[PDB]
Amino acid sequence: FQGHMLFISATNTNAGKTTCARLLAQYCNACGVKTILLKPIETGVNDAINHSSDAHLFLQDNRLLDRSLTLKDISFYRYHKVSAPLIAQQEEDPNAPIDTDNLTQRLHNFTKTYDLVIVEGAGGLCVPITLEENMLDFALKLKAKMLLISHDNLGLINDCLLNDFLLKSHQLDYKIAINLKGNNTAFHSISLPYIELFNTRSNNPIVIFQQSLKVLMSFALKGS
Amino acid sequence: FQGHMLFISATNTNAGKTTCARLLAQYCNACGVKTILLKPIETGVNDAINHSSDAHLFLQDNRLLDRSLTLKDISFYRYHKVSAPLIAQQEEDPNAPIDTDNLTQRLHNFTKTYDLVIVEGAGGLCVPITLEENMLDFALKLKAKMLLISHDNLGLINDCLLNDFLLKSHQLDYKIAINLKGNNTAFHSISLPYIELFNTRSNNPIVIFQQSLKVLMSFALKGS
Ligand SMILES: Nc1nc2c(ncn2[C@@H]2O[C@H](COP(=O)(O)OP(=O)(O)O)[C@@H](O)[C@H]2O)c(=O)[nH]1
Ligand SMILES: Nc1nc2c(ncn2[C@@H]2O[C@H](COP(=O)(O)OP(=O)(O)O)[C@@H](O)[C@H]2O)c(=O)[nH]1
Ligand SMILES: NCCCCCCCC(=O)O
Ligand SMILES: NCCCCCCCC(=O)O
Ligand SMILES: [Mg+2]
Ligand SMILES: [Mg+2]
Ligand SMILES: [Mg+2]
Ligand SMILES: [Mg+2]
Repeated sequence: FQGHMLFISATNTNAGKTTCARLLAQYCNACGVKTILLKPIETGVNDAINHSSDAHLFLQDNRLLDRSLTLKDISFYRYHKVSAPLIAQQEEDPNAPIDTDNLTQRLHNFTKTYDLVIVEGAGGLCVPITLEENMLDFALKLKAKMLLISHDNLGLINDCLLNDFLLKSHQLDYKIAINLKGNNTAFHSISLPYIELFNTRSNNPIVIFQQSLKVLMSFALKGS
Repeated sequence: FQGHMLFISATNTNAGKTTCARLLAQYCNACGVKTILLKPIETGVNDAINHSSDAHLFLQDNRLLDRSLTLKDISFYRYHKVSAPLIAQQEEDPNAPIDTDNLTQRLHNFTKTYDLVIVEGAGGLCVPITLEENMLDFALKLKAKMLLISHDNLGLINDCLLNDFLLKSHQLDYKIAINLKGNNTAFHSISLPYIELFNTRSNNPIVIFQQSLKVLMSFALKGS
């Protein structure tokens, strides 16, 4: 096949998509699985003044494989407003609705030259891109596998299970992984006992990202 | 009919269930709609030392209608652990799984003496109570209407829409209402433009709690 494609979404913004994407791509690359990081849509950015956006961090990592990459090669719709993409686009660029057909082509083009194409979304699954499409719709159009990153705090059970319900209702392969931050041991006392129970009772277990680099690489590359 | 029953859930813990429940019950009572507040299950509490739990706040309000009420009349499963109820119960009271049949009877008994029985859950909809039942399952067994309180911050679109998807997939009447806190005007700039669009395109609109006391009272009391 051409390269595999893995969409990275989350319970919400700030959960750890970028952090986990970079860790996974680094592991894959170290294993000989040539992996690019893409951030097709990004809000809340000012590229004239700030070079620490998700796309900029991705670009730094990506240039270890291709010096010629520039920001515009890996991120295509970028907005100042710290909001959902649909709103940002309507306010800042009212004449150019985000074109997910175009994005699909651009993202798939990287499957020629990479073993794995990692595509970070923005926010969570139900975040609107156009009037008709959210992040999950975009992932579905891409025919990507899904990795959904959860936060590690009180409330994660609800947030993971809401996403499980939405994902299991659609036609895609997915994993939910908790981004367990350093210094958090309340997680193991408070939330892990339920994850444990859930996993004994579910065909598709919720995993801890930091325990799961190998498993998630296997997941991303499996099958067609 | 006997009194109506309104379950109050949320996007997650700390969104504003208790705050909004109390405001709604106060408005209803002021309108002549005799309304009780119940918190059947509560975690993270130590009643020997602290009298500011949700049930305690409810009790204060409720005693304006019935001096004889005590905490045990309005809250039935109470745990120290700051966790989902299932986990708290398994750790603190392993021989007594939460009995939702019992709770259903106790809550419905109040429909004899009140026009409206408000039942606050714990956390969000997918929070586990028993191995087989979550908060939404409990609301379904109760045959209550649902009011789902959202937070007012960046990310609310995703959280509201995840809940919309789950709720619209089940057989109950529901409203989603944003708890818009004082001093937040970023909401109107950042999130409201999407709520506006969503409402033009949906049969069941997302409302702002503080704008909606009358509407939500009408909702709670409508029909059988
Ligand atoms: N202290 C700490 N911060 C983290 C960790 N993982 C992510 N973060 C921080 O959390 C914030 C959000 O992470 P990010 O990966 O950008 O999340 P995204 O918005 O979902 O892509 C950033 O400031 C990260 O540096 C961690 O393990 N420890
Ligand atoms: N400053 C401020 N705090 C609020 C408001 N609404 C709720 N809170 C606080 O948010 C916290 C969580 O609210 P609560 O109603 O208990 O949420 P629940 O856990 O969903 O029942 C409490 O400390 C409240 O006092 C508000 O409008 N302004
Ligand atoms: N204030 C006590 C709140 C208990 C919240 C339980 C949240 C469980 C989860 O969804 O992870
Ligand atoms: N860091 C830019 C993050 C943009 C997050 C958009 C969240 C929209 C919502 O679900 O309310
Ligand atoms: Mg971010
Ligand atoms: Mg990110
Ligand atoms: Mg609370
Ligand atoms: Mg509460």
